[PDB]
Amino acid sequence: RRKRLADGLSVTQKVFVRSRNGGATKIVREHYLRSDIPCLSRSCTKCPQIVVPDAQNELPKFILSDSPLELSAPIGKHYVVLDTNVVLQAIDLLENPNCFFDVIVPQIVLDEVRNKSYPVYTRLRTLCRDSDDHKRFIVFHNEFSEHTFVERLPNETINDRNNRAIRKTCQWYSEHLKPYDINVVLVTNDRLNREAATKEVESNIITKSLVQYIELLPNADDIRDSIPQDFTFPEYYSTARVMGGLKNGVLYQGNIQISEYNFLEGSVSLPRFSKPVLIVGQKNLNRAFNGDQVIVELLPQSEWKAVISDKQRRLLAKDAMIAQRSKKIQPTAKVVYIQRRSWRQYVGQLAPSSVDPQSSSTQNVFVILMDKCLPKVRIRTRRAAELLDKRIVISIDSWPTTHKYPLGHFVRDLGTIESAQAETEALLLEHDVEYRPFSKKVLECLPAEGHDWKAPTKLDDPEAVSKDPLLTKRKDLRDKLICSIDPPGCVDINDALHAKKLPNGNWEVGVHIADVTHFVKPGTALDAEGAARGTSVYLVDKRIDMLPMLLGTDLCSLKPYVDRFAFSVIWELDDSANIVNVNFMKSVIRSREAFSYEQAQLRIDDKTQNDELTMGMRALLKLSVKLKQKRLEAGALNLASPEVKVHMDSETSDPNEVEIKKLLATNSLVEEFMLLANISVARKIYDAFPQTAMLRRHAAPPSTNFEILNEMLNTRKNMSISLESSKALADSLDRCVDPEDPYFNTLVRIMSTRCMMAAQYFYSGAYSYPDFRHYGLAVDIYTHFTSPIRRYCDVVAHRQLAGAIGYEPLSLTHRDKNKMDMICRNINRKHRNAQFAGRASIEYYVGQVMRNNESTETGYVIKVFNNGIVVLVPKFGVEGLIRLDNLTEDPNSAAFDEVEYKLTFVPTNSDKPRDVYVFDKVEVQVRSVMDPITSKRKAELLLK
Amino acid sequence: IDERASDLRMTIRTRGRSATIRETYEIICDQTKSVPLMINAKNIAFASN
Amino acid sequence: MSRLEIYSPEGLRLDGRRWNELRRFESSINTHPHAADGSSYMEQGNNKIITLVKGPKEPRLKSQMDTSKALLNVSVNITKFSKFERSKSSHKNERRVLEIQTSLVRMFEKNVMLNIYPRTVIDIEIHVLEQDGGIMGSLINGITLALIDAGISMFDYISGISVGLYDTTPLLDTNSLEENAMSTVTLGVVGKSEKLSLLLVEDKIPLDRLENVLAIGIAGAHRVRDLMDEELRKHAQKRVSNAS
Amino acid sequence: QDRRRLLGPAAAKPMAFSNTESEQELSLHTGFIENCNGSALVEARSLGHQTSLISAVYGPRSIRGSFTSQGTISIQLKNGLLEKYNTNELKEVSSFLMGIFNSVVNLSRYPKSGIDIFVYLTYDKDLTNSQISSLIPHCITSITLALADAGIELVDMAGAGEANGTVVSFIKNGEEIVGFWKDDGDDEDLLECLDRCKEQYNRYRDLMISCLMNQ
RNA sequence: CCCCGAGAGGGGGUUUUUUUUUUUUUUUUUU
Ligand SMILES: [Zn+2]
Repeated sequence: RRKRLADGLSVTQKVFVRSRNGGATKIVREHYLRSDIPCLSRSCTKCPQIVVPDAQNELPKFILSDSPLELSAPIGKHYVVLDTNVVLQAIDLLENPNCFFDVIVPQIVLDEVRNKSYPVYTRLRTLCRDSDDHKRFIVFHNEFSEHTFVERLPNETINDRNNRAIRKTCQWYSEHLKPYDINVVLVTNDRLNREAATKEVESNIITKSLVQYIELLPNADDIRDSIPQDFTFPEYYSTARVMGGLKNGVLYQGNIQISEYNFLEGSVSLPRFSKPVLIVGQKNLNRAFNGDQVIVELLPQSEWKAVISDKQRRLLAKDAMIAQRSKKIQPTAKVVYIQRRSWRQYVGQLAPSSVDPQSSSTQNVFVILMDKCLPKVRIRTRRAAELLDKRIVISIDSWPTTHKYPLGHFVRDLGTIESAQAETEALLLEHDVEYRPFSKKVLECLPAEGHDWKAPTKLDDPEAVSKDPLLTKRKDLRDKLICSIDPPGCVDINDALHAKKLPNGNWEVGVHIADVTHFVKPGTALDAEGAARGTSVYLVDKRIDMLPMLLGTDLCSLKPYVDRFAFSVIWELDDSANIVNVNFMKSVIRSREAFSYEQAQLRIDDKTQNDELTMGMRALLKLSVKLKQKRLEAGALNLASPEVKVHMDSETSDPNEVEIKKLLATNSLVEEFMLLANISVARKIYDAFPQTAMLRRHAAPPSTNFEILNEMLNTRKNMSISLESSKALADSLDRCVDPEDPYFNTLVRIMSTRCMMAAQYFYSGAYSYPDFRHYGLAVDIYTHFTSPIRRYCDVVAHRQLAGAIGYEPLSLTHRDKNKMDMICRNINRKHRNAQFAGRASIEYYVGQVMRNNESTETGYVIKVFNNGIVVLVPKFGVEGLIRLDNLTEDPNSAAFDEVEYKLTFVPTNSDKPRDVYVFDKVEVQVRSVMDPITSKRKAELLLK
Repeated sequence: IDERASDLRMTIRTRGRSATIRETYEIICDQTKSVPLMINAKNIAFASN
Repeated sequence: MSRLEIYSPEGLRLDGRRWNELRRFESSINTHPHAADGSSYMEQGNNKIITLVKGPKEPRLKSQMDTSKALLNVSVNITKFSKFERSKSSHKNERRVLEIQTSLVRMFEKNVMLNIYPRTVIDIEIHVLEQDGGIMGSLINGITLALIDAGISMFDYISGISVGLYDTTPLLDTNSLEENAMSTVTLGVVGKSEKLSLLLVEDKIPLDRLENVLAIGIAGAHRVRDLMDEELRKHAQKRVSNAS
Repeated sequence: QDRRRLLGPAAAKPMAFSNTESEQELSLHTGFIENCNGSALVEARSLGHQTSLISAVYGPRSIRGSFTSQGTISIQLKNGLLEKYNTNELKEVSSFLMGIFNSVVNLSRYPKSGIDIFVYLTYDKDLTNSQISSLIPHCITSITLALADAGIELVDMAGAGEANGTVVSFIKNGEEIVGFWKDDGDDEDLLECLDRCKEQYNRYRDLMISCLMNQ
């Protein structure tokens, strides 16, 4: 039945059955039918009179424009109501800035999308949440509204009821918006809806099939390319089958690896099996991508490479485990279900081979994805000539058994190839880097003052204390002589240093870090986006900030000549740089001068200035040398990878010069005190919060990583790396130097860096104390704290330190072991994506420098194989591959000795047998050429 | 125990990481065959009060 | 981490209610006249509770007899079919249940005038037929109604309510889904007053949010008192009309 | 595990084994338990099932709970060494037995007194290489023997019989019925069961009297 | 203080045994 309440509210019974672990549970929840559900339209003049405020006393905003996109009659002005299917298929088109401006998303739709896809639902909610003056999405709770709520008719499927529910919403919207002359358009691909309208017994409704609706828009030609779309693969199993298979030990799930060297062979990592199960064949891979979580079924033993009942399959499984131990034959399997696709928006370019210039109508073409481990996709398009030489974004729709290739439809036009705009943009979004400007909800969390924000003159002022009651805990260090040593064009300053000599002979060192925590608060959208990005990526081209410009370049940035809030760490240490005591405190400072690394070094060098500031700068340098020396004695590592800096001519936007950044003594000055700051903070926050302390560890490198390096060293150069301890590894790496070539030591260092374990963030409750060890720094504990503006990890550390000293209680989100695990796993992924995008940015610009230039540069052989060699050019910092065919003449006469890593061959321009060992300095002609298949600017090198 | 009982390890998933519970072998007693209990007959005492 | 919209940006909950609205609260008096001196059948949401008041009467054992006051006993029977998943074991001797029974007794010992019924016993039997969040608050309302039906003197009403705290937001009258997704506070309010007979917090709550949560609960409990009082006068009035 | 018993380690699992009309004779003994007022030993062997049960009567003893013109009787069945039955099933037979002996025991002779009758299902072997129905007539025989051995007044020697899941207890030379029990069985087989059980009732009664006299 | 006789009589104010524990959905620093 249905009961009417006092508020005009109704209530009914929503009952459904959910199957869990082979169980049947009857779930019953009560369903309240309201009468105060807003249409959320600017035109409406009735709803604002019946609307009520939210828990936070805030009435919802009517956002749907009073003058939407006007279309040719009889559509006129109109709102768009979406179906469940059109959302799941064309979410990319729903995010396109050039279409779908005013859209109504029914509750029943939002619910179905949430259950069918988690991710798409989030993207749809973001469109609703993120609405501006360009795009406007709402959620009309039709199930909760008594006016629109429909109930299942006798003998009616749930799919037809839901379609009738959406159709009822459109009718309600249509009748409700009649006085405002705004029609509603139902975008749906469903067959069922039309029959109910063809009769048109009760009311009229304008419905267009997704494709049919697009053909009614002014910009139909610009958005038609975004419309989602004996050979036969074996059908995937039904869902019930795989769930029972996993439970009965018949089927097994894991992540599949597909190498670019072989697309016809995959391997899955299974917990029950020691060695990864191979998957041989194209039917056996079954339309699986690299990184996909797949469910595999073990093939018969006769299918093994170098059954009926479930009992025999478990016996086959045991025989498979035995065969893996014997290492004679290795078990194979076939994927029969795809648990979780690794699919994401994909960047590629149209293949000129599959597009006919003579064709004027719609034609099928192929797009070559930038991922070399991925197949090509079929695309339906009419603008095949306009997308010919451009980086395009495409999204897959389906890959069925009866099609040799996956089918995809275009999403966006990034730009032309080898252009700074298109290549940088493609570079970022391929490494999952959000570069879009901060939304309005984000920018609203910023101070109301704006750029004219200022730290209070008096820290006891009634007004200032009234607004900030924590200001009394704020220390005053504006009398100190603070200076910042950062690169030339650095506007986002994180760290600031000072030094005084205490009357007791000891030194007072203070490291001051930007007080980002004071501006970004947990829960806000600003903090949300900050955590999402994890870190700001650094390119030669641009600079994608983690926080808004107003905050990171000014308010938080420790700029000179201005009063800025900061989290300060002050030490009292002797002349031998030994810490006597350490204090943490939130303070307010004023930077005396923002030096550059070259500018700071010259000031010290001159002897020109006796000023109290410069005298302090010299003192800091003296401490740093002592501090660095202690670390080296302790067992600190000294790895190296000084990447090149793409010089840009003032005269020409295009890059022409590639130089190298030199490490000045001021770089060692800043580095030593930043490390000192991070260490002291790490010790303090862990002492205060032993279970949720944001820390950073570095695993010790396995012996297997250096066994190959020591193999090449002991064979060719007759040397070795100890690996017994970090100090032992450092000492042996240090003596690893050739007198005939000084760069040999640098080459070994930059090569022994590749075999180091990746450092990761974590929380102190996830590991034990001995696991806090940082191998590369030889410290028992460590954390990131000095760069709040460009690292969210520091922000967490700042909040934890503030709670550690008693300045302000630590937020619950930083004391939840579960929430901390999510933060760490995110910033770890964002960190990797940051460096990879950064290195890719260097790769593009350097590749553009050598675009139309050939020069004999110095090269070093780092990898020796039978198919060719790999040489590294330190001048450009680019590794190149010289194939055997282009390496020498007569490939059948060349020989490769794995024992000596020697490759003997007869050069093309000669006839004398030359033996090319490893680590050899060779002359190499550089040349760049974009591959016609991968569209990636590679550097073809020819030795001499 | 059965030579090769089909029942092997049972996979249990955590929050991201995976683990496998060790295969439990079902021990079965013989319907007929039996061995006598090895009692230290030198130690068997009898009660009196 | 909840994938469901516990509190949507539209200010709507999973069941449709807003932040501040009680759940259908339907009371029923004199439901079991041949089984008890006083009886009440409570329906607060999907919650279904039978409450029986037997007494004041002679104690079954003279050993357990007070010559200055009546003996008040409460036994809560949470049936094995109260929740979607049937519980295999009984809850009769469960520590959680013993605490509930004890709690209820300690509540009404200071409300029921036991002093005017010396050398007697008041037995309160409760049967929970269905459970869906806020069962403690519903237990309080059931006893208060049943006791009044039995004509047993008491100083005032005792209304029970539960309030959840999802993030910052406070949710009145939470159900099973909401209780599983957030910390809740159970409040017993005496009459129209600000005085609490029962304050129950079993999960973590920030110290700053607790006062506001109490404020919401007290206001909501006052509405429960009004509904109980309303239905009681209605039942009274009809009886008076028909009897007189 | 339990703080009142020694049940051993919890990880231990019980040993489970694997694979690689007919005339009835019974033995009767009374008064071998000095601990109580009356006791009986009833052993029966037939086909692929033998049973050895012991009965013990404690009373008439004091009753705390209430005043009584007549006596009060309680019967409890206990599981024996190996064979086991559901507690519910043992309670059900106990109730069925209480009804029977409340028709036989001269309760009027024992005011404010309690007669507690215990029947131990000591050894019930099932050799077939609701089974409780075949044990019921032997229980009644044991309780009757024990009560008579105790010196508790009986209106008549109550005995019983079992036939195809049907159990019926007789008194007064089989003229009347003091209890009727039926599980499973067939349809319209009442008359056949009554005759077969009365034959067992007569045989049991003769052996009981022979035991109460000669022994 | 309480009940029954018209006058210092009588009758009542309320004691003792029974049965175990779970619990909800590629290092490092500044950028
Ligand atoms: Zn409206």
